[PDB]
Amino acid sequence: MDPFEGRMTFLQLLGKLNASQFSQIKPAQFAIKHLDLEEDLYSCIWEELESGSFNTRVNIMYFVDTLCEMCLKNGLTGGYLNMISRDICKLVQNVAPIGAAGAANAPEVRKVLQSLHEKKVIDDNQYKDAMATVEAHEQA
Repeated sequence: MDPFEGRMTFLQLLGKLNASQFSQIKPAQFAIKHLDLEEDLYSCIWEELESGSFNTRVNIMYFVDTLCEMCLKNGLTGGYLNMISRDICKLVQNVAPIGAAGAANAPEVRKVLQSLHEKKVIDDNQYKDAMATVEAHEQA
């Protein structure tokens, strides 16, 4: 499968996401099956974040959690895991920005951050930084 078909199919799968973990499984399996396209596919995730509603952004945050869990179940250590770890505070800024959406999404982003932290995708400093971002954006 070439990068273009990979992106096209993955974007369609991302369109299926909802709050349920059940909806996040198939896009996660695809992303992993085509790890060779990780850069393309990771950019698909950010494309959907940038143009998505706050509801869509939150569901992508859940998907990111599901993706990381499945990566770990597959015995992977880098790839998506390193990209998500590096970008964790950016992810928080997108899903829970300054203003009222930060308050509306704070508990849901906290749940994901705790999950990523417990599974050692993010370290203590990152978790502390990301949690402080959520608090700042909940309060203002």
